[PDB]
Formats: sequence, structure tokens, C-alpha cells
Amino acid sequence: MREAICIHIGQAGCQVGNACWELFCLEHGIQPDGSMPSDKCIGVEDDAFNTFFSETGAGKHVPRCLFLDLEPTVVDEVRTGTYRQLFNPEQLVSGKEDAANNYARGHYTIGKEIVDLALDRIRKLADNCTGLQGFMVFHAVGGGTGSGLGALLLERLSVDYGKKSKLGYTVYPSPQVSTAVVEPYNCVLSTHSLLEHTDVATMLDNEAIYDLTRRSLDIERPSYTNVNRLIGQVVSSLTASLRFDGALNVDLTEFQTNLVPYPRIHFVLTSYAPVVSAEKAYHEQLSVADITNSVFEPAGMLTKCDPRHGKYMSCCLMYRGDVVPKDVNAAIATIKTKRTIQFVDWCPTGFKCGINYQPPTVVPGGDLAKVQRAVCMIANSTAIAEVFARIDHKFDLMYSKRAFVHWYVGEGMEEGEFSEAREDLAALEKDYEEVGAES
Amino acid sequence: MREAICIHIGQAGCQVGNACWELFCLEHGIQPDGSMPDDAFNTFFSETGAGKHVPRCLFLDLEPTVVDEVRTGTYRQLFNPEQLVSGKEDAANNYARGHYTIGKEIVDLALDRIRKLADNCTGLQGFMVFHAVGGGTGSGLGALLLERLSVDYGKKSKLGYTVYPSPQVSTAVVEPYNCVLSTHSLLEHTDVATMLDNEAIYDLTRRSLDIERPSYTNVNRLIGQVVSSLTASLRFDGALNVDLTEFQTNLVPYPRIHFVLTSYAPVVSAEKAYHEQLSVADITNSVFEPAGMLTKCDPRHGKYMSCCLMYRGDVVPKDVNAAIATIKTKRTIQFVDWCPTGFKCGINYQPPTVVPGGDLAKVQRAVCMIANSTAIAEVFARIDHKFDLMYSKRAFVHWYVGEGMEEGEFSEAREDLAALEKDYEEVGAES
Amino acid sequence: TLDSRMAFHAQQQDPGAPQPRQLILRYFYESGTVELMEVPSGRLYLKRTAVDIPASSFTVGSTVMLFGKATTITAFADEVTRQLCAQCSESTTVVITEEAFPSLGRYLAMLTEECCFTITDVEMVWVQRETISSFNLPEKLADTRIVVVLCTRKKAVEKGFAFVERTT
Amino acid sequence: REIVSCQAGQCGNQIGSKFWEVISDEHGVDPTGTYQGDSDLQLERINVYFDESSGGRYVPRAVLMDLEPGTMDSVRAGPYGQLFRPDNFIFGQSGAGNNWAKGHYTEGAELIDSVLDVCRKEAESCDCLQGFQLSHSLGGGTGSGMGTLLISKLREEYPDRIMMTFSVIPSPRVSDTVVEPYNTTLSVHQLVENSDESMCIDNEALYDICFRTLKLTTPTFGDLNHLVAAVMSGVTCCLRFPGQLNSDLRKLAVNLVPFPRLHFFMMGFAPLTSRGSQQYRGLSVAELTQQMFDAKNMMQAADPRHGRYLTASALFRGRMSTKEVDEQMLNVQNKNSSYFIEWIPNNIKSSICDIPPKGLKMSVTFIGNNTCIQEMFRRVGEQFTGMFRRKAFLHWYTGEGMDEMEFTEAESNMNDLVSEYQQYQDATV
Amino acid sequence: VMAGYRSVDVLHPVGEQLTRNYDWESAGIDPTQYRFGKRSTSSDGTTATAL
Amino acid sequence: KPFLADILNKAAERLGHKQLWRVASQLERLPSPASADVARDALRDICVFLSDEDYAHMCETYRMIDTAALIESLSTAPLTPRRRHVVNLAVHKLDPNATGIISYITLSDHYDVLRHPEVRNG
Ligand SMILES: Nc1nc2c(ncn2[C@@H]2O[C@H](COP(=O)(O)OP(=O)(O)OP(=O)(O)O)[C@@H](O)[C@H]2O)c(=O)[nH]1
Ligand SMILES: Nc1nc2c(ncn2[C@@H]2O[C@H](COP(=O)(O)OP(=O)(O)OP(=O)(O)O)[C@@H](O)[C@H]2O)c(=O)[nH]1
Ligand SMILES: Nc1nc2c(ncn2[C@@H]2O[C@H](COP(=O)(O)OP(=O)(O)O)[C@@H](O)[C@H]2O)c(=O)[nH]1
Ligand SMILES: [Mg+2]
Ligand SMILES: [Mg+2]
Ligand SMILES: [Mg+2]
Repeated sequence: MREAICIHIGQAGCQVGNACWELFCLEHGIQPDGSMPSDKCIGVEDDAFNTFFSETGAGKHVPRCLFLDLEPTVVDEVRTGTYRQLFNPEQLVSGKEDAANNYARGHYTIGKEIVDLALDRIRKLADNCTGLQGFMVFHAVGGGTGSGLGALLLERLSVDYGKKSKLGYTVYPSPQVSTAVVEPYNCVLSTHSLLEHTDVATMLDNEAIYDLTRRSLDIERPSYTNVNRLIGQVVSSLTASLRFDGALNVDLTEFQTNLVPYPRIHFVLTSYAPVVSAEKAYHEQLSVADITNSVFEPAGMLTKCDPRHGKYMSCCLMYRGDVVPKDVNAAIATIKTKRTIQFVDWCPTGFKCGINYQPPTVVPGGDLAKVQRAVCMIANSTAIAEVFARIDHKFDLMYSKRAFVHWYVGEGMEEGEFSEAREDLAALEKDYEEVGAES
Repeated sequence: MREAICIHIGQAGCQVGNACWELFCLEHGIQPDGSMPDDAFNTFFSETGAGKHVPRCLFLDLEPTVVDEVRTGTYRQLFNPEQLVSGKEDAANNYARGHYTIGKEIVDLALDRIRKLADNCTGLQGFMVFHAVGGGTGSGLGALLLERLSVDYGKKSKLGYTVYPSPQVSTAVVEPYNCVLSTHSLLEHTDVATMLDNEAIYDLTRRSLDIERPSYTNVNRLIGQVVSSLTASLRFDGALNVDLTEFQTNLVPYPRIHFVLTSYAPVVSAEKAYHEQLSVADITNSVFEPAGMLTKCDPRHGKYMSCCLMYRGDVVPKDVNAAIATIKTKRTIQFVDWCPTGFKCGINYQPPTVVPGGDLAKVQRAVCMIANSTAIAEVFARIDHKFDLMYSKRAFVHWYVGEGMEEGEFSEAREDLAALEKDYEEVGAES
Repeated sequence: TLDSRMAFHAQQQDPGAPQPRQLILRYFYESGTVELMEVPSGRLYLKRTAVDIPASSFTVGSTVMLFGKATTITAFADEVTRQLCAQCSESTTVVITEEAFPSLGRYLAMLTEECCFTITDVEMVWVQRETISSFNLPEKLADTRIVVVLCTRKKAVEKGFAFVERTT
Repeated sequence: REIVSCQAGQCGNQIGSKFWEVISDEHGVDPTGTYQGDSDLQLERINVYFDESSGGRYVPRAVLMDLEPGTMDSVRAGPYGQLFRPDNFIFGQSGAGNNWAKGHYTEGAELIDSVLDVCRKEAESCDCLQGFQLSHSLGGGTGSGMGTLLISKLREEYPDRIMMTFSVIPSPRVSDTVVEPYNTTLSVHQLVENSDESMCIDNEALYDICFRTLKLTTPTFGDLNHLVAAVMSGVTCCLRFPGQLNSDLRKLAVNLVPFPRLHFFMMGFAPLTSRGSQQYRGLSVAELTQQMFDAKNMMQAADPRHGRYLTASALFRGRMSTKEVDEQMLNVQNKNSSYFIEWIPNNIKSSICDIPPKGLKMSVTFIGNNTCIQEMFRRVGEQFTGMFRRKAFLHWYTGEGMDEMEFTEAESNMNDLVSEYQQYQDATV
Repeated sequence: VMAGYRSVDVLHPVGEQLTRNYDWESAGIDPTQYRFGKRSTSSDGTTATAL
Repeated sequence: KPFLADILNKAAERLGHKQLWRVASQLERLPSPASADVARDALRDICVFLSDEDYAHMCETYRMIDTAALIESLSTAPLTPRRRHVVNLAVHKLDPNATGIISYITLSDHYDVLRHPEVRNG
């Protein structure tokens, strides 16, 4: 019951899924071999792990995941590393030749020969789950297989599974620092698929995570490992409501309608705190109000999208640990009193809160410190128009005189697809601006 | 409850805060680790769930030497790694740099940490800003942070302990420029401003305490003792309790008149403490003597507009009143005609404490002096002369000009400083 | 939910039911929390709830009360639990003969407080000339009246040796 | 006289669990089901909430409803969870997701049939039931959407039984649901024409009582629900126990519902003192009456002195005197005649029960049909209109089967109700 | 030359906590095995006890 | 002094606060010095008990036990200096000769009742 299927696409999706599944195994007490530790081999088991791991008669759990990448390097790294026993040889579908940052190549030429197998794996995973809540897709729109193959997979999932919930925890290109040069093309081309064929989209850009790790976790040289550890902590904090008993448990559809006001408006900003090392954690008064304020601070979130430059639409808080409902209420009241952050006029309440009794867990050999209480905040706000403006100004300045367009048109993509994507992103800006405008 | 947020700016501010906190830790019995081996510390320290406490203070300086000295010294355990901000390059005795160019890149995060401390606080009584206007960062950021605090918290109580330049001794040649520039900020956006000049406390330590070679450690230790004496009324119970607003409404007769003289007695050494019989009348007389005053402002040269005496120890209202009558009778000091009572006293049962590395001998009874006097016009009449004699033909001005400050700001600051005494002698003139 | 816990097989025997409930309970010894499930299905029988019952009395072969339910521990459930229970609550028996009956309460008080034992059970036994050989008690106790204490503690055998050396 | 109870949603299930363990304690019923009460008066009317099996042990006459099975598992795992009958745990697979449409139109319809089957068998088991209780929160999806469907179907099947609906209407500053005004507006119109009496509860007022009336720093939901549990146990105690002047649900309805649409009441409970103030205050009707009408003791966050009491009812428990139970209420009438409506003389129904709640020498439960409750309806309607102008959070309802016309009709019914309250608050004789 | 490059090391290891040598033994807290934070207040007494 | 605190409390609940003189009587009947075994036996016949850790701590701080030192610590340590000199003054008045013997006649002569609040109540 309450199962959710994790589909990981691209290198970024594969690595963040590796971190997520390591952390899930740590929370549910699952050894890297895929089985419970021998010393605590109780015959009867609870239903908590059922949401993420499928049980086998031998007593060895199997994650409800589908790793998928055209490039075989990362999937072979998973199949060779410490989680080879945990991971099925199937549901780890591999390609042979890469997309190479090309949305056209990953969606029109090389994606068709593997999308069918990917959907076969999805059906095999879904028939095992009797209470499937939905799908969580981890990928980065910057790359080719993340954008193209991810777009195709989300389209096929939407056309096959009907109105099943879909959460793309995707990594958009960060505003000032970027790794790929055709990354603006990939983002602007995949925003069409993430708009119509994805029910909720979460921004997980890299430089905000870097700044958070540098300024709060006190790491001078953070890496993708630390970034993915934070992303996995956020995923666990959001999904633990149905995994563990809490004062106010929420499911996927519980916050789906509370966070999506309009069908076209579902992009949401993410934030998590307290994220502090052991060297500093006990120096501050880690209370519910303090952690809520830290989350609402522009420097305490996972995205480079200032809320003070925008306007919040709907806030959802996921408290974990020794949190008290009226401590949450006091935090909400002080947020109402605070004037730096302001909500839209037509949404008076604008708050969702879910209290869970499970505090976050820290990976062995990690750098974060376990805390009495934590909270993850996911918010729909009008400020995402600014990151959209950054990316679309990037795209127009790149597209002024036909840069890199020959690569895309040589892979079965029409030239007008870029124009259609640009108009779609312009409309995605315009509707945000209109709904943020005062009544 | 009764929280009081401390802020320290510049080298002088950080040293004064170091002395203050090493005093408060022993006053509460808190080890440098942060835990004791009664919510009295709630005013200054925030208790954690580990059984230890964190001070409610923000250290701030645009140069890193002092803050890394704090970060490496004995109080690493006590001090929060944040609220201990460091800069990248100091103003270097340049109000223009500390207020316009290089202070604006740190004031935002400074206010972020200050408002984090405020949210942690529940019944915040006010802010206590320790700095020296004679410096560059202590003037520039002392203006920027204070004006931002004023615009954010409205009319919230602020007490600025300012080490004003001494009339004869000064460690900088642009010190008068900085002082005249920053008096505008210390006037408009500071509820009370406390004189803490250097050479007066120097002479006090040399004469009463009898040390051949005192130092900044001793002067900041005495300043911190005065600070704790003033703030102990909201920290321990007493026969007469005085709060920040409680003595603000008694020491601020006019909005422009909030610059206050201080002194403390008995300031006695170990050898001389045992023999002397310290009484309330004796300590009050020693306070009102200019020798015990720690600011270069002669009480005899002006009229005391208001008196407020923090009595600490086994002091008693009967002896307080007897000393009050004796001060009224003797003619050494004179009060303003339209202020008949002119006295306020706060009696606290907690005797003052003495810290390691110091020279003060602990006295079962002590008293601090916070006064509004018309004689405060004389220190400003020294400073304006000091500034004009250098600004007459445009010296040490290109540094400020090239850092984004208009040349007319000097004239505006000078006119405001002149208005200071044009109000002081005005309100001191007999009716 | 990851906290270290002691897992024990337990029985309830609800009135009218022909069979015991056949539960398992985990006590989180760092706290006072207990939780229960049933062996066949695995549904949560009892949430994580704090109880006033001391941790020392949750040893094997002991019965307690959980919200009016007589819950009896039958055997351990995990070998980590067996190891930690052997380390902490080690059981032993002390038999006091008939010449120390006037100091029966004296000896019991020294078991409870002097020797830090916790008395899981205390009874009296009339020794038989056959039971003496059947259960290998000292021959001097034959056809007499003795008191037997099942008591648990760390290093229970050594503590019992110390007791019998310090008393008669 | 039998009352069969229903719990809907997580809030309703938790409140019902608390109420069931409180009433089991009052009747001396252990989780085993066997009665061990120290007085035969408990067995004398144990039937009202309990029906026994072949083993001689009683089970609650309760029906549990939720699309999610998680709260069902928690309730069953509670200390008194095993007391409930296993077949009465009717649960689905996919949750409502705080969607009144999902809980009332598609996912609720496929399960309301089984709920109606179990309710029918439970009602036919008893001689002749006095009626139905429901415990739910109008702000949620399954508690409200399915709750109103249950109300409608049970009203259709049993027209002449008394329908009490303990509705936890939630407040914005204590709120935790963005579609809260939508759900509340869609539930209130059903409750208006479908409930014999609605029992209003606010989390803000419960928190206020827990904060300053009880001086408890942080009492959780397990302590908030105990107060409404005591409210239910004291409002139904007239049936289960004898008294000098006994009443029932029909008596309270006829004495507190002057007009068919005027059947919403705010709740308060007395006495309520801290542990440190237990030995400071004398327990007497004089002290009970003063806090009966006090705002901080009232557990519905709608301010009482901005309205006129149409009617009120005082259900006293404990051996006391009939003088001071009504003479003091007359004193309240006289010295607060401004706060009490004019054309209805002696707005107070008074009832006496000989058995006080366990642990209390004397107690009283206050039920008031004041017109000040229009503040809650008006402001939640303002929130509803504020979101409804821009059609926000509405594609879910439209795709799930709701209609804009039905939303407008719900708004119109809410406005009609609030105007009905206002025109009696302001008008004179 | 590339063989000589062996002795060259990395100036800064990746993912290194900037520890300033806290005195955890005196503090009585193990940073790895201590759940840092505030134990939420436990309101002494409950509604059941109040009634 | 955990063993002193434990023994003082244990005696307080088991015998009553008003009759702590039983421990003094037992320790006086004990010889000076006294062996640890007989000290345990006689001290504990009045049903005051110490854990093995507390007993080991007592033996380490004090086979022979300095019973006089134990009596002095029992009557001296649990008192703040105010109580210390108050009881010293009372004992000095009761026994002006410092002979360590208090007689019934002298105690009755030096014991006051009339100022007791309850006898004022009558
Ligand atoms: N958070 C996170 N982001 C990553 C990670 N790896 C890469 N990224 C970013 O995500 C963007 C997308 O890159 P990929 O995930 O490799 O997508 P791709 O280029 O199509 O992958 P391939 O075509 O198989 O090489 C890159 O530009 C990186 O900046 C990661 O491990 N974690
Ligand atoms: N009370 C006190 N005053 C000091 C101390 N050290 C220096 N001062 C005086 O305070 C004045 C201000 O100078 P600084 O303490 O360096 O402050 P600052 O100049 O603003 O700091 P920077 O601009 O970074 O150099 C100096 O002219 C000194 O005379 C001290 O430790 N205690
Ligand atoms: N008194 C009380 N109120 C609760 C409890 N649980 C939830 N609530 C309230 O119910 C509201 C949410 O309703 P919900 O349970 O989601 O309704 P559902 O979705 O239909 O099951 C919140 O605003 C809470 O204030 C509880 O245990 N006790
Ligand atoms: Mg790749
Ligand atoms: Mg400096
Ligand atoms: Mg009748």
C-alpha cells in the first residue's frame, strides 16, 4: 500500500537516485546486500518499507526504482558498486550509445529503441504495487537523455497511466554557473514536457546547494555527492509522511491539490532546514520557529530564486521529529506577522503542514549532523518567473543566429520546435505574472 | 524574558565585549565551555538543550584579526561560530569606507544575524552597541547598522557605549574627523549614548587602582564592570529595580539630550580594600568626586541635569537617602534649577564580581553613576575645535572624497555638532 | 523507528478466546516506549506508547500489565536482543534454608538493595527426599522448608556467590 | 434509546477514539471488552453505546470511515482499538487528498454503500435507535466529503432519528489546509438541511483552552480530543444515567432549534482548571456557571459577546441542588439580558444527571445556539469567495466532477445562513 | 617529468569539514552519536489528569 | 558523598525524620575503630541499606572503619553552615562542659515549648 515508483533518468538522476536509495536503505535498516541485518532478523515485518521496497519470499527487499540512461557508465557503476546485490539486474535498464546533451537525439533517434523497454519495466514495477501513489522522476533537464528521454518517458507515462501523480524532482540549469553549453536548449525544449506531462515539478539547481553546503554545512569543497545527499534528504523528508506514523500524515494527493492552484502552475520552490554540521548544530536554538524562519530565509533554500522578489502562492511544510502542532501554528503565525515575505491576495490560508515523528537520519561517514527536528518546505510562488526569464533570455541570446541548431535538426527535429518551445515558455512566464498580479 | 542583545563593532568594541562577556560568564557561573559544572542568564545567554548557554551578542569588524583572536581564544566553546562576523578589509580609520563602500557589503548579513537573535529573543529589552567613534569601522558601520536597526525596529531601546576620543590623548590623526562625522548617527539613531573616553579611565586606574603599567585590558575590564553594574537590575532582584526604559525616561529629558557621563566606585585595589571602611556615603562622595569619574568632563564645570545611581551589594535605602541629603547639602556639584529632585537610584542585592586577570578588589558594596550634565558640552567644544583646526584648510579629506562621500557632509556634520552645544548651553541656561 | 529495541515473543490470552494472542513486543530501552504486533499478519497491535513498567521487569519469563492486558514474555526474538539481555539482565537462583527464616525479610532486602538484584520471583518450597536428587540441591536441605528467589542482575552468579559468602 | 456513532476522516477517527475510550472508562469497560465497573448504574444503561457479543463482552456501536487505511491502523493500534468490531473498519485504498469532490462523488460513493450496509445492520440490531452521531472535520476531504454523503444517506433512510454532527470547523490562523474554505463551504450547506444539530468545534479555541484555561504548555492532539470527548460524554449522559431532571438529544434539539436552519451550536465545558489551581478553587455551581458563559472556557473560537443567545442548554452532572442550578441561570439572564435574546424568555434549558464524570465531584456541559457564530461562517465565506473569484484550486474539483453552479449554490446557501443569523442578532421585537 | 609528478599532492582534500577542534570530551557530547537540538517541552500533566 | 546522602535519606524514610538517633546509637555501640563487616551488620539491622558501589566508595574514603569519622560526617556534612553553627550552639547550650553526655533533666530544662506555634494555638 501507498507505493511510489522512483524513475531515475540521466546521469544526474542516476546519481541522485543512488544517494536517495542509500539513504532510504539507511532509514529502513536495509543492508547494502538488500536484506535486513542478521542480528535483527525478526520473522514478521512492518508495512513501512512497502512504499519503497518490494518484499520477496526469501526476505530480501528490492527497491521500487527504474534506473535508465543511454550512457552505460553510470548504470554499470551502480551494477558494480556496493548496491549491486540490492539492485535488480532488471529495472536498471541500460542503453549503448549516449544522447550527448542533444534533446533531439535523446527524444527522436536514440530514445525510441529504449523507451519501449523502459515502459515494460515500469509496467512490471507497477503491477506489483497494489496502492501505487505515483511516480517520482529524478533527472536534470540540462543534459540530453535527461531532457529528451525524460520527456518521452513522461509523455508515455501520462498517456498510459492516466491521472497517476507525477513528481519531477528535476535539476534545472543554475542561473550563473552552467556545465553544458546547449543546456539552455535542453531546458527550454524539455519545459514543454515538464509543463503538460508532469503534474508537479521541483527545482533542484546546483549552485544553491553549493552555497548552502558552503555557508551552513561548512564544506569549502562540496561535490555532487553532497548535493545528492541533500536532495535525498529532501526526498525522504517529503515522502516520510506516508512511511512513518505522524501527528498529521499527508499523502501525494494530499499536497498535490494544496500546492497546485492551476493546471499550468505547478513548478514549486524547495527548501530544507536545519542543515547544519555537528560542529555548529547545538550552538543555535534549534526550535520549530527557528527552523521555519531559516527555511523561509532566501539563503536557506535549495534554489537561486529569491521569494522577496516574487510572491508566494501556496506553502507546504513537512516537519519531522519532536515537532508539535502548535509549535507549527506559532511558526505560521510569526510568518503571517513577518512582512518581508508576502503571499498573494486571493490565497488567504496558503499553508499546509504535516507533522511526522521520524527525525532525519545521517549517512555513516557523512558530514551532516542528526537533529531533534527538521522541516522541508515546498512552495508555489510567483518568483519562478525570474529563473524562467534568466533561462529564456539565455535561450534567445543563444538562438539569435542559429547556434548549435544543426546538431538538433540533424537528429530528426524540426527547426520550428525551438520556436514552439520558446512560445510555450513565454506563456509559462505570462500566466505566472498574470496570476501574481493583484486583483 | 528581559533579553538584551549586545553588539560590538570594531577593535575597541570587540575588546570591550570580550571583557564584558568574560565578566558575565563568571557573574552567572558559566564556564568558558558554556555550562555550569534560576533564569538569571536569560537576559544575556540563551540556554541550549545540551545544558550549556550561548551569549546574545554579535561581534563585528571589517578586519579579521580581532574576530579570529576570539575564534581561537578561550571562548571558542562559548561563542557561536556565526554572530561573530568577520570582514575582508577594514575601513582603516575611514568613515567613508566603513559607511559607504566596504560596510554596505556586510551590513545586510549583520542585520540578518541581528534579526535572527531578535527572533530568538521573546521579551527583548533593547540593544547595547559597544564601539568607538574615533575609529573607521566603529564610526561607519556604527552609523549604518544603527540606522538600519532604527528603521527596522522603530523606537526600540538602544544604548551605545562609545569610546569618545580623549581631549589630550588620541591614537589617530583622523580621529576627530571620524568623531564629528559619526556624532550625527549617534545622535539621531541612538536612544542613549554613554561616554567612555580613554585617558580619564587611564588616570583613574593610575591613581585609585595604583598600577604603574595598566593597559587596554584594564580599561575594558572597568568598562565591562560599569556595563554589568548598569544592567544588573534587570538580571537580579533588588529593593529598587530599574529597567532600560525605566532609566531612559529619567535620563532623557529632551530627545536631543541623551549623552551621559559615567563613573564607578569604589575602584580600589586588594591592598587598600581591606583597610578602608566602605560606606554608602563614602562611596557616593567618591563617585561625585571628579577623580572617580571615568570621562574627561569636570562635574564642577557644569550643572548636573539628572543623576541615576546603580547601587549594588548590601546597600540600603536609609543610607542611600542619607548620602542623597549629603550630596544636596555640599556645594561641590550643582543641579539645574528646573529639575528639583534630579536623582534616581536602583538598589540591587547582588554584589559586583571580579574576574581573573584583573586588578579590582571585590567590594561588598559598590555604585555606578549614570548622569546627564550640562558639562558634556565641554568635550564637544574640545572636539569641534579639534576638527576645525584641521579642516580649516582641507586636510585628510581626499581619502573621504575618493570613497563616495560628498564634501558637504563634513560641513553638515560640523553644523550638527555645533547644534549639539547650541542645545546644551541652551537647556543649561537658568530660567 | 531506528532506535535500539528489545524484541520479545509474548502472549495475552484475552478472555473467551481459545488461544493466546501470540504477539511480539519491542521495548525501546533508552526510553519507556513499547510497541506490539502479532506474528501471523504483522499489523500494528499497539503504537509506540510510554509505559511506567520498569525496564528490569521486561526479562524473559515475566508477565506485566499493558493497559489492563496481562502480557507474558515467553522467549526472545532476535540474537542481538539475546546478547544484550544476557549482558544486562542475567538470571540466577538463591535458596535460603530454614535456619534463616527469622531473617527472611533481611535477606530479601539485601537481595533487593545490597546486592542490586531485582527479584523476578520469590517462593517457598518444601523439599522432598526425591526432589532433592531430582533437582540437585544440597543434601542438608532434605525434608525441610526453603525459600527460592529467581533474581536478575549483571554478573548474577558472582553476585550470588558474594551474597552466600556474606550471609549464612 | 440507542445512538450509533460514525467517525469520518483522520480528525473524526482520532476524536472518536478518544471519545470511545472516555465512555468505556465511564462505563467501566476495559479494552478486553469485559465490564468491571464499581457501580451497577453503568450496566443499567450500558446499551446506548455498547452492544455485546456472545462472550458477554461489549463492543462500541461505531462505524469508522476513511479512504486511507493509515488512520484506521493507528486507531486499531490505540489502547482501546481492539474494543471495536473488525467489520466496522470500512476503508478504501486511495485517499481523498483533502478533496471534498473526491470524498463525496467518486471515491466516497464506492464505499458509502458498505458503510450504509454496516450502519443498517447496527441500527436494526438495537430495539429502536434514537439516532446517529458523526465526528468529522469539515476542512478535510474524506472527513467532510464522505461525512456529508453519510449525513444525506442516513437522513434519507431514517427521517425521524436525531442526527448530531460534531464538526471540527477549523480557523485560518491555526489552519493547515489551502482548500479549507472550499471544503468547509461545500460541507456546511449539506449540514444545514441534513443535520438535526451541528456541534461546532475550533482547533484555535481548543488550543486556547489548553494554553490558558488549563495552563498546559504543550498538550497535543491526544489532549485536544479529550475535551471534545468529555463534551460528548456529558451531552449524552442524560440517556445513560438517571437524574433529577433528565433530557435527551431530542429535548436539546427542541429547546435549542427555534428555526430549522438555526441548529449550529458552540461548545464549552466546565470545570476546567490546572493542577496547581485544583486546590485553589471550590467546586460548585456558582463557579461552574461563571465559566460556562466565559469566552476562554468556550471551545469554539467565535467570540460570544458579539451575539445574542437564541437558546442555551446546561447539562449538569453530580448530586446538587435544583435551586442554584436554575436560580443562578436566572441571575445570568438578568445581569446579561443584553447578551440574551428578548422575545424568547428564559433561553436556558436545564437538565440534571445524578452521575458526574469519573474523577469530578460535579460538572456541567454547556451547549449554546448563539448568533455570534455567524462570524465564522461569514469569514470562511469571505475566504471562499476570495479564492472563487479567480477560480483557484478548482481544476481538481472540476475534473473530479463538481460544477461551478453547485459551488455558487453552496456560496448562496452559506450567505443565506449567515444572513439568517444576522437578522435575528440585530432585529428587535 | 610525469614520474616526478607523483610526489605532488592535492592542496585541499574534497569534502573536508572545517573543524576548529572543539572539546567534545569535556562537553560530554559525542558529535556523531548525539541528536543535536532541543528536546521539545513535555507539558507536565495532561487533560485526563486535569479532569 | 553519595553514600552519606543515601544512608541519611534511607534512614529518614525507614525510621522517620524525628528519630535519626538510631544510627548514632548503633555507631556508638560499635567500637572505634570498627571492622567493616560488623559496621555493616549493626548499622543495617535498623533496615538502612547501601548498594555495593556506595559501600565500596565508603570503604575507600574511610577491615577497619573510622566509626567516629563516619558519625562526624553523618552529623556534619548534610548541614549548610547556617544549620552547622545553629546545631553547634544548641549542643553547646545543652552540654556546657563539652563532656559528650546529655541528661534528661538538663535537656528538659533547656528545651522550650511555650513559643511553639501549635501550643500557641492551644
Ligand atoms: N544534482 C546533480 N546534478 C548533476 C549531477 N551530474 C550532473 N549534473 C548536472 O545535470 C546536468 C545534466 O547532465 P546529465 O545528468 O549528465 O544529463 P546528460 O548530459 O544528458 O547525460 P548523458 O547524455 O548520459 O551524458 C549537467 O549539466 C550537470 O550540470 C549530479 O550528480 N547531481
Ligand atoms: N575601550 C577601548 N578602546 C580602545 C581599545 N583599543 C583601541 N581603542 C581606542 O578606540 C579607538 C577606535 O579604534 P579601534 O579600536 O581600532 O576601532 P576602529 O579604528 O574603528 O577599527 P578599524 O577601523 O578596523 O581599525 C582607537 O583610537 C583607540 O584609541 C580597547 O581595547 N578598548
Ligand atoms: N482535535 C483534533 N483535530 C485534528 C486531529 N487531526 C487533525 N485535526 C484537524 O483536522 C484538520 C485536517 O483534517 P483531515 O484529518 O485531513 O480531514 P480528512 O482529510 O477528511 O481526513 C486539521 O486542520 C486539524 O486541525 C486530531 O487528532 N484532533
Ligand atoms: Mg551520461
Ligand atoms: Mg581595527
Ligand atoms: Mg422526561
